[PDB]
Amino acid sequence: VPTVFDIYSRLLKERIVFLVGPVTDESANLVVAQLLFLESENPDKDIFFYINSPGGSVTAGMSIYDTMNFIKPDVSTLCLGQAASMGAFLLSAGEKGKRFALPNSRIMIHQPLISGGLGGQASDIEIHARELLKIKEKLNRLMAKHCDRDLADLERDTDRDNFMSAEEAKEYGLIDQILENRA
Amino acid sequence: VPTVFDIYSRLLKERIVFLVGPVTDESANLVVAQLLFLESENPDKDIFFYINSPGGSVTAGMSIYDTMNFIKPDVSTLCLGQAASMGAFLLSAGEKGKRFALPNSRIMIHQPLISGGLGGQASDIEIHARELLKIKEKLNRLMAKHCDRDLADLERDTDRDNFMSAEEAKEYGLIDQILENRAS
Amino acid sequence: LVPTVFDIYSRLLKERIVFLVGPVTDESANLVVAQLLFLESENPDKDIFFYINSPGGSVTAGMSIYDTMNFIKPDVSTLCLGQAASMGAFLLSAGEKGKRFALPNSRIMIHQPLISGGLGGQASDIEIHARELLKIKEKLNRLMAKHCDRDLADLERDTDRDNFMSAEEAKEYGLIDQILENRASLR
Amino acid sequence: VPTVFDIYSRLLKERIVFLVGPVTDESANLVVAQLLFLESENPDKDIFFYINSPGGSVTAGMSIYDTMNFIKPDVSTLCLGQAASMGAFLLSAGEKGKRFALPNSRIMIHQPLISGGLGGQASDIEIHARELLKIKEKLNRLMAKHCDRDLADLERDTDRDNFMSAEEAKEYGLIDQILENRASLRL
Amino acid sequence: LVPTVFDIYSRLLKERIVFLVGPVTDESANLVVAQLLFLESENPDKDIFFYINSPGGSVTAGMSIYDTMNFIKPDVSTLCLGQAASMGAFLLSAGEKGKRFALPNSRIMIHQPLISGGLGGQASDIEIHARELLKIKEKLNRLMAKHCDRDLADLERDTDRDNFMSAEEAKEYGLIDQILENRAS
Amino acid sequence: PTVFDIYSRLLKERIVFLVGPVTDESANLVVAQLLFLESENPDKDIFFYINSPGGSVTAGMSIYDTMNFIKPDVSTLCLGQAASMGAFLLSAGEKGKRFALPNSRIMIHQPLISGGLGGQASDIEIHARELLKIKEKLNRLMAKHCDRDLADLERDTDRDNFMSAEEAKEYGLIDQILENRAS
Amino acid sequence: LVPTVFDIYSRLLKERIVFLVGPVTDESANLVVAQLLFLESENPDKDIFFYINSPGGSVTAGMSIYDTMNFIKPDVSTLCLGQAASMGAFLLSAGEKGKRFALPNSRIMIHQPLISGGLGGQASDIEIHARELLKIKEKLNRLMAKHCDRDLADLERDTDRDNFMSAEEAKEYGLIDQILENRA
Amino acid sequence: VPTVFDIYSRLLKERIVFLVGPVTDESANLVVAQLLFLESENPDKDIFFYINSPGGSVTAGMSIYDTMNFIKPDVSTLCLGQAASMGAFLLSAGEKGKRFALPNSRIMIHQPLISGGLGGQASDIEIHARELLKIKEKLNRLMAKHCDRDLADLERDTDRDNFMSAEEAKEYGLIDQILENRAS
Amino acid sequence: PTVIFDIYSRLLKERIVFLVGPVTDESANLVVAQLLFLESENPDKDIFFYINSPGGSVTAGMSIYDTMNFIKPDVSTLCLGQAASMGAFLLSAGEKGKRFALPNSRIMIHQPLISGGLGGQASDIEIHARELLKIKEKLNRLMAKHCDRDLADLERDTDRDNFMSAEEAKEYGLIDQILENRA
Amino acid sequence: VPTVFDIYSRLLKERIVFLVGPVTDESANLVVAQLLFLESENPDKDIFFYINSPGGSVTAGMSIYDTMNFIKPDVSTLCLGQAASMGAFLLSAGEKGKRFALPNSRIMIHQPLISGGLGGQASDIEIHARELLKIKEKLNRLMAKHCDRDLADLERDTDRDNFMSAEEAKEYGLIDQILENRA
Amino acid sequence: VPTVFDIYSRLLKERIVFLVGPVTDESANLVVAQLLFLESENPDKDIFFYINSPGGSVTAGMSIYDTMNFIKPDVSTLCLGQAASMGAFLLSAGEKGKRFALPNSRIMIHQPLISGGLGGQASDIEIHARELLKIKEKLNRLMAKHCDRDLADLERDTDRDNFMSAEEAKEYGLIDQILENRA
Ligand SMILES: [K+]
Ligand SMILES: [K+]
Ligand SMILES: [K+]
Ligand SMILES: [K+]
Ligand SMILES: [K+]
Ligand SMILES: [K+]
Ligand SMILES: [K+]
Ligand SMILES: [K+]
Ligand SMILES: [K+]
Ligand SMILES: [K+]
Ligand SMILES: [K+]
Repeated sequence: VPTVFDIYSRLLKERIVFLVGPVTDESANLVVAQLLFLESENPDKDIFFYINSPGGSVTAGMSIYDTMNFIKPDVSTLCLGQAASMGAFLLSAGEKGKRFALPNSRIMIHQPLISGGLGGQASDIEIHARELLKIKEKLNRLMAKHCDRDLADLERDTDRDNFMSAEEAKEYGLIDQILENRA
Repeated sequence: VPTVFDIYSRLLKERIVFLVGPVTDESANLVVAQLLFLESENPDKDIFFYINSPGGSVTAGMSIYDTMNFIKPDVSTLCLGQAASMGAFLLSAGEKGKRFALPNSRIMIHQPLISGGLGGQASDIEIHARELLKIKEKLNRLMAKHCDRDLADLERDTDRDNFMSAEEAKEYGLIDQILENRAS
Repeated sequence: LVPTVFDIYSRLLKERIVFLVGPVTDESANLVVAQLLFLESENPDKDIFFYINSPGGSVTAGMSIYDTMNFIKPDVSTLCLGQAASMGAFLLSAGEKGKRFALPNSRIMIHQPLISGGLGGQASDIEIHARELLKIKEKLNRLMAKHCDRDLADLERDTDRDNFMSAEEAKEYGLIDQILENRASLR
Repeated sequence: VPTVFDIYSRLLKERIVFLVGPVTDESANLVVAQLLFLESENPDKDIFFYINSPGGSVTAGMSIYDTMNFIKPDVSTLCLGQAASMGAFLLSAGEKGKRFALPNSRIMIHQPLISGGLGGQASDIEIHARELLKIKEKLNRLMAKHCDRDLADLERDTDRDNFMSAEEAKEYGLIDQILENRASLRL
Repeated sequence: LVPTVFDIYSRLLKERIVFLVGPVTDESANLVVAQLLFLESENPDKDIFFYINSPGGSVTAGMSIYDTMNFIKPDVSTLCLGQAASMGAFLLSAGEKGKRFALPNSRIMIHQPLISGGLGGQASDIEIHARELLKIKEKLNRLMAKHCDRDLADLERDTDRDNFMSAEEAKEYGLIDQILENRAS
Repeated sequence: PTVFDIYSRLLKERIVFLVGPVTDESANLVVAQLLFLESENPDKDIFFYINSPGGSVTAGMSIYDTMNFIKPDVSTLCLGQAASMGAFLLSAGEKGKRFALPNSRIMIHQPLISGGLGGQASDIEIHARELLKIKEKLNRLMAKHCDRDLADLERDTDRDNFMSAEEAKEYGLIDQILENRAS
Repeated sequence: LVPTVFDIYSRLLKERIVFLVGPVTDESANLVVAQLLFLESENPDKDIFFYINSPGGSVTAGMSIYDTMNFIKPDVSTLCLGQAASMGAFLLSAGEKGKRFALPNSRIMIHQPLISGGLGGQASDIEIHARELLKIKEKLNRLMAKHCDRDLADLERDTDRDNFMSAEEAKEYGLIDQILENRA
Repeated sequence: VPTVFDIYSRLLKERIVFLVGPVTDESANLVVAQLLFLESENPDKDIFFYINSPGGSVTAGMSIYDTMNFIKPDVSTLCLGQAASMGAFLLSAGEKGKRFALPNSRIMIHQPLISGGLGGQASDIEIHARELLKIKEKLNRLMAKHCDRDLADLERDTDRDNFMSAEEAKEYGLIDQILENRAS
Repeated sequence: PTVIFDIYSRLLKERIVFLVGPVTDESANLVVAQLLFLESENPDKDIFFYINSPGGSVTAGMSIYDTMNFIKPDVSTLCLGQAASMGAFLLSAGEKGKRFALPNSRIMIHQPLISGGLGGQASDIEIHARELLKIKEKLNRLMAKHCDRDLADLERDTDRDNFMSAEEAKEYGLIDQILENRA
Repeated sequence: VPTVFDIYSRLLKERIVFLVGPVTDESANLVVAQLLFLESENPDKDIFFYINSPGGSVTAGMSIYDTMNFIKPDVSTLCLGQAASMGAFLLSAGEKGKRFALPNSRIMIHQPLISGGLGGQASDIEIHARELLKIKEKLNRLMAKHCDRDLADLERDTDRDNFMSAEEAKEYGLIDQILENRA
Repeated sequence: VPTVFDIYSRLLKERIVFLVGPVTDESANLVVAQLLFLESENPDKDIFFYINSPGGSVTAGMSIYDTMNFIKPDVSTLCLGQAASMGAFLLSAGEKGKRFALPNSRIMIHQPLISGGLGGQASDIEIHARELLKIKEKLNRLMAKHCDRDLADLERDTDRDNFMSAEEAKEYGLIDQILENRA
């Protein structure tokens, strides 16, 4: 990572925060720390949250989400490359009016998926299956609010992988505008 | 597996069938085949099903269970060593009055357990969780019938691993008699 | 590991019992095919009893059994013990209508095709296999609707995700004809 | 990790301490180190302990817990993402009145679970089993005190995994308030 | 693991049934050859029934079967059950003209050669093997065109990528002669 | 070799071997032979040769209960070693007919779990209680075999307790040491 | 591992040189994105020089670079050294027209998408991803024809299998503008 | 690790030294180094040795032990989380009157345990077994001294894993006081 | 190969029994089984025990040794290739006057060797160390009897690996005669 | 890393650049970066390119090659240890008159060889085989120019591994001089 | 490693050098470097060599040894934890009068043992065996000198692992004093 301060610290001075690659507890909390830092520095200026991510941990994603809503500054979001699953959730969670994507950005939404497995007694599996259903509806309810859409639409549209171009994500109500250039 | 015909084939002549170790499709179906053969040889004579098993695949176990109930001969069961989970299920499914255990046998019952995992979309996990709940109730319903007990008792008593001595397994209704030796 | 009585399975073959146990593979499928052809050669006039306890497996391997069941003269009667899932359920439902059975606690499950591993190569190649996979899905829903005397749309709906059935539900759906409880019956 | 002091060293100036991911000897003692440092800097000002953790080592968690109660400053806790198991324990252990959660936080409590193994003579397994029961009761007693509930309630409610929304954790007595934004602080 | 009646496969061999099942290797191919030679020896005039359920495999192993089929006096009739892909499809189409069949739900697939992991060595060595692979590719397209009574240009066009065919499509192409639903055609 | 193989031939002389770790398969093979020999002649003695370090408790119990269940006297002979469940089965031979060759090694001890107990504390409690029941059951049965007190067995099996053939005789685990057919 | 003079790459960054070397990954691509945004912030009026030696990589990762190249005000001039293949060649061809270069012995290669690993799931899921892969394939061909000022049909033809081009062929093809032999 | 001078070094200014995790040659010698350093900076002020450790190498633990006793300053000990095996030995080795534990600390003592195996000729195994007995006796004698207890008690009480709460450890004589807060 | 019987079955007719390679429970009990069977065939005729072995499990070896002394037939031993450790023990255990070696045989004796290792509690290590020394002493005592030498001779000569030619072995008391051919 | 600035950074002040070990994209680009840097510092002073390398990626090598020819300063090359394949190519690409080797340096040239394989359809394999032949011709053509030798000679002399002493490399036209010391 | 300067650099200011863990080429040469550095800093002041080591490479150990004797400053040694094999050799090599141990130190001496194995032609095995015997003899000669004891005594006392307490080591002549505290 080049020095100019390193490049990401330098862009952090312009209130740029990056989310890149898989969302983990660590990648997410680093984002949380930067958001808290920028608010501390100036609680009134917008923050620009750049997202290129296939998603990842739900709880990790929520920590970012709740922080975006908790802090005073508006968090504007920009998708480059892709925003899939939790990536798309966060992209859409940006301050309404300030959710953007670059022209060839890819957005994808879907229902939760467990990689690996559920292992234990039937009683335990029942408890975790019920929790997974609450997570699924919870995510559909929040996502519908972000998109100003009916919940029933989100349930229908996330049953399987739903790929959207930037215009489709805009029309869906997931982002507000496509930016081609600063004009 | 020493010759005398191997030892197990020789014992098959005496209408003895063994279930030893994990219940798998292959081990279960080998039992089914032996049950059908003995019925073919003589549909009226009792079959002696010796069980020493920690259990295994539920559907593999059901194939034995359904074959035991379908064939004409009485299937007598004997627990030696242990009968746990599907093993105990099969032990308890032997012809009423003809379910036995040796004095130091271990019986154990419990609710279904998935080793490994449920992996995929939530929709699939919901489907498979519901199927699992169905299996759990079905097994409790069938087990309560075998033991001549309340459904609620089996539900209570299989929530966690429940180990029973031969005498406790008798008291519960899981077997009919403890055999110390051929003398009664 | 197999008792001699002939080995036990060769012995039951004398009674025209044929087993399909575990994953359906080329080798396991062709072994079934061979037993079908053998029993036909021995006596084309007698029924064959095809016992199925299987989670399925290879679709083409399964097809080789299916077409063989339809090709030979003897009625191939099917019986589910333990389970018949996917290609296993397909074969069960493909038994001579009127002679498709299940034991009471059998589990049947049907669903659309699923690929193990993956498709890797150029987009062109992937397009082709995807297009092919879609045909398989369609063909199987068609054949399955015929087996069940059900409308195609019903099968499409009911196979989108894993669909577990008890023997009675499988009977109601039209996959089997009878549930067998015990031997005490028709001589 | 971005520099501004690195970002975490920077937030430490504001008496923010993070617990992120599994609780290990090393991750827990780093928390311990920071708590003692903040106390040294100013023994009278509140410390803000932000927790996003699935839990981990009980003895590692206990080192943090005992340090939280030991130092002069109030340790305020905030759950973001999740607080499960020992994570949930530590969240509930914050100074009463200053335990918070973000709205979509996930909280979970349960009895101790150990795997890997218990290996040895029966005598050794007996000693460790009795100790495990001792640990189980201790944690339930401490948790009941944190939640202002009867011990019997905690025993019932941790027998299997018990997931709580932020609101439920509040009703339970595990946290005091749910914060949506900086205008949310009440009581 | 194989029932006794002789074993099941030996029993079917008395009826001149020969199986090719699964991947074509030197050992699986030579077993077919041994059986072909044996059945010729038992009776050089009666047809042989070659059942193919195969995804293909080794080209040289497949060729040993092919040359043997053409070398012996008896007609070799072929039947696809399940699938005949790649070299499997080649052998299916190589059956005696008029005697090539498929069951209704059989799958046929043809394509150009695909090479083992990789080829490794000096550029000179690589050139020699690439030339050979090109000679192999054309050779197979030509023989296949003959089997199907088709133009070489068509086989070249139709095998550039994986080409899946139903039994009827394989019939229309000229790869097999008839589809057998049951013992009646 | 192939004399029939050698073990089948000796089975005709009513010799049954237990060699190596006691597993479900090895134990049940022993059980089948016992039942076979009883079926051939329920009244003549069976000779059970044991060279074993022990193994599965439940597998061992299937042998033990079969030995007591069948009509024939089961005579036991230790060669090489009989440890743990191996020693248990040895001591279980028909009283008066339990033997060891002179340089046999006998060892007794309390149960030990290899690998681990893994799960919830409730489950671990359940299995710890079961293992303790096994420990006591085996000490009582061993006390009966040896005509010794339960308290002695508890004391003498706390750790690995190695015994010579003479020590094993004095303890009451075997009846006689055989050096050759005379004696 | 990296000489200091500030490290060597930070040093060349002062001359507005940004490197893309090796596989294009999310992290390697976004580091480029960071450097583009930084240089713009330092001087929105001066050219940026993007040196590419890459076999390609993630399509989405590449687009993030691509869209950022087009979004920022400074002209992003591109230079191929060693090679630019697949997404590497795409990015090379995306440089500001008139300022796309290659060194004389550079290798360019273009082709249709290739799938890493495999497709795993239900036929429904497989259909969705194949339809998506086909969209990407057409999208890339359309953009590439535009970069090269060529007909859409030409790129479709010329990318069906691996297509190697020398510097001159890439120039003739319209992928680059000039070949640089010597600084003088 | 947080900078403030990094956090652990910062606490070193307050004469706080940590032992965390398994005792190894490297982790033990780092503690020895800090102890020697603190003595050199000020030989007259107490050192605070915070212990959260399951134990580890005996000789490594002994290098820490002998250094605690060698240096002029009092080494006060505090258990947080746990002190087991060599960890408990070191905890109990703090200057008498200055050994503490936090309330929910877990303390455990036992006899030596060998990892891996003893392998070689019987002559060599004899030598190493004799050495292990001296090690065992030596540690029980040193522990009996630390705890103001009879040697006979330590031998009996370390035969198998012996778990203690902080209060039980105070009562046993392993530590002097339990600290709940800065007031205790 | 088969001969009219596998080749080893055929030689059993000659009353030839082989021990070849490492002595394990399974290999040792297969020898035991052959000895017992040859005794039942004819308790009066000599058995010829051919040993080519590096040794192995002490208990497994002792099962062979005790069986050799137990059965009625004389057991002649012949070393071909090598007889080392328990191999050498069994060789020197042949009926006195009837222990042989071929001319280029390698014989080696030493003290017990544990490859692997004592792990666990110091109490347990002490028990097993005590046991090892007993085994060490008993083997030296028995070997001294075999060789018609005193215990101290054997202690000294087994402290480390001690290789012997056939002739040295004879001089030592370990075998009776070297056989060049069938003279 | 010995510090003085690490040692290599310090030598970069002397306009010394090293190529050591396998030529990879990263190691080659590091060289490219250093060449561009030195040119920026002083476009008129010679650069000294020290090579100890068995070769590696051809496209990686070409990026160095083209950079050496593109920049204004003369790039002098020195072989120490060895220069084989792409290493030898780069050594011979130094400014004519300024290509050197130390007395016991090893040079080796050869035709391209593929590590791993050509795997895919025959169509894809034909494409890549043709390209390999183009690479082979281009490298022989460039090498003949560097060496001032006939194309037919390089084709001949690289059919198999061709090892050269420093003197042989000089005679061949691959380098200009052998340096024993600064005199 | 904490900062104060890392902790070990800080103690170097007090002329403390550590040998901790296995002696390797790298760990030994780091000791050599510090010994040379402390000597250059002040050739007249004592150096304090703290040893906690189980030994290791013989040639690596010798590099420390010869350096200790080569440099002008006295190298005082202190054992903490353990000094075994080469560790004990180096401890015993401290300036006479200045070799110390902490009270619960463990000292161990023994003859050379080979890591891995000796593998190759018989000729090569002979060469390396001869070499190992010279090393064994030299190590015993030097150790005899350090300890002011007869060579024959060291030969006897190193034949197998020889464990010593601090007092036994003082008595043996391996160290000069036991330090309980700075008194
Ligand atoms: K906000
Ligand atoms: K029945
Ligand atoms: K039919
Ligand atoms: K506090
Ligand atoms: K022919
Ligand atoms: K009996
Ligand atoms: K631009
Ligand atoms: K002190
Ligand atoms: K004898
Ligand atoms: K130049
Ligand atoms: K000196």
